[PDB]
Amino acid sequence: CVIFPVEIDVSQTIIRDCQVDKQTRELVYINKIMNTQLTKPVLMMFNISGPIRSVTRKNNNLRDRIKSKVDEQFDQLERDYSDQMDGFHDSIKYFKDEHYSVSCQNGSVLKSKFAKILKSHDYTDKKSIEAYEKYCLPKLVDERNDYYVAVCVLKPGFENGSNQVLSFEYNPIGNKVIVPFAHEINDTGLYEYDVVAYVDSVQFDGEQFEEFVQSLILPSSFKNSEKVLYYNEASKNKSMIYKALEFTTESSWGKSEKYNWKIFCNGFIYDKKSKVLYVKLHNVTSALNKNVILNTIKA
Amino acid sequence: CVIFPVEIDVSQTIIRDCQVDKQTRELVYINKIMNTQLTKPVLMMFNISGPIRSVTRKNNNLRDRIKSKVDEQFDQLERDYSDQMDGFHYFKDEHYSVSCQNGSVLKSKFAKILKSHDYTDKKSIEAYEKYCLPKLVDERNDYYVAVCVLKPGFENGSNQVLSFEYNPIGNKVIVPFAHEINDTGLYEYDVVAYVDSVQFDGEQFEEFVQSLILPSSFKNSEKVLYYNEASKNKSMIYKALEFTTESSWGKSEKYNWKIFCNGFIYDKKSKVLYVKLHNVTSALNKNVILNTIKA
Repeated sequence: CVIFPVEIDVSQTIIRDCQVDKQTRELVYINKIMNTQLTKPVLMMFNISGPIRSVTRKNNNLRDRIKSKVDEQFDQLERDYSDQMDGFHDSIKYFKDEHYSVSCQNGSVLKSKFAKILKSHDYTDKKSIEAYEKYCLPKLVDERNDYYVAVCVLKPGFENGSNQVLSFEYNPIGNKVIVPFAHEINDTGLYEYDVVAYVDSVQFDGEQFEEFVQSLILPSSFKNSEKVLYYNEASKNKSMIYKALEFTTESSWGKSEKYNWKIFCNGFIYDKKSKVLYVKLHNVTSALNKNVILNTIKA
Repeated sequence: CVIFPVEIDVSQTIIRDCQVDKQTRELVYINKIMNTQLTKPVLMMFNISGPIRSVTRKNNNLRDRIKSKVDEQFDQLERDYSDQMDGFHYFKDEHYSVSCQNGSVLKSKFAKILKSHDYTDKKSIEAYEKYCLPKLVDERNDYYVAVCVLKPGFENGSNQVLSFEYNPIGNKVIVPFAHEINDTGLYEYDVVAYVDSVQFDGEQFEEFVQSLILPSSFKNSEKVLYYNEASKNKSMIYKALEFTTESSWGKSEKYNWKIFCNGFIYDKKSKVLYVKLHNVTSALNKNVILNTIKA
């Protein structure tokens, strides 16, 4: 998530983190990188709540199943009265998934090991090393280094249109899980997000979710009267904290019987019964650049 | 489907049957002839729900778009852990000659049709009337018959294609899966079809899927599971081959595979039927017959 070199353009990040057993959890992390030049590797790093133990291999369809599952929780919040975008389109699966090379650093040793790490990847100039320490290191360590760091390397020859993927099991320190939403720092202070996540065996944190959702800026539909609404709702077994873009259009089938659109819902949907968290931050921007940190279920 | 000489070999059948207007439908039928040593023409025939009105032509490689649409629906049902590289590891499409005949006329003039294409001997003729004709004429309906001729010297690396518009009689659509009869009583299928504007027939699908024998992965843990699930905007009736592999070498990691998904996927919203019967065998040798949507 904290990506280096800092130029690098990414989108469509998909994440899944599930309890494997009482002391193991698995992180599946998928994204799509846009650069073609790149002669050196992409070093993507991010915080996790415990040491990595082994990498896993998932089936070729997991990616779309994660995304489909997240989307079907949010669709339920929307009211999209348009069937235009229609006719699925002739794009075909063709590019094979690329795999990041994974290693792990205890948060406590990263500051003393980072330059060594860049060097093993042929990044030796002062320019690159200072960029990393200025824009990346800070999103990976804080004087209270109790969390770990996943170091993901992407060899440079990868094919543009590929999904870059990785998955591994780790051992959470103290019933914590870190969903790696944070990005490397940038000069403007505004960050763009485009990610969905599925995380199970987790406790609800209404306040952390409110803070994240209130900070979100949604995409505009460019209609005259659009308004952004903020929701902090609870149904039978779900808690929903999100924003939605809403507006009105006159009835084509009735007279003054208007249509109340409710689209681009982004936020957090928590299933109180399954203990599952669904997150969607699709094309939204925010000044908050942080991970979501939760407590796992205890027994 | 109903191919003569009864001894020819075919694979990769791609079917697309769509409503063109209120009274008209178009059938696109693609396959591949394997035999390379042919002198006397391939005669493929099958029932359609009404008379053909125009034989048509499509852009080259329409074949790939139809197959990708059906593949996309079934691929979603799978859990494959394979390492398949990036796509590729020539030939324009060849074309069948198409004409039409009703039940009645074929039953008595089939002999003639045969001779007309070099099939003069009593051997060929009795074989057609024994293996082919019974899959084409039924005394309980009228049904017309598409007559497709593939001329010798065609390319095998090419696809053999045909397409035409026809006027369905009685609001019906016949999806041409049935093959010529053979003595083993088992039928191998290798076809995908996209059929729009049709009503769901849950029972006809269940029966056809239950009869399927799936290909194997030669695994000790493989089993065939039957699925009849919904999305209540999507209905999936199919069989899948499931198995587990593991290699406690690295770490005790287990992969749960679910592949070779074959059957019927009906989109209850768009009224579209996706059918996949790829390398499956069955005792049933029958077309699928449905009702067109009446808007």
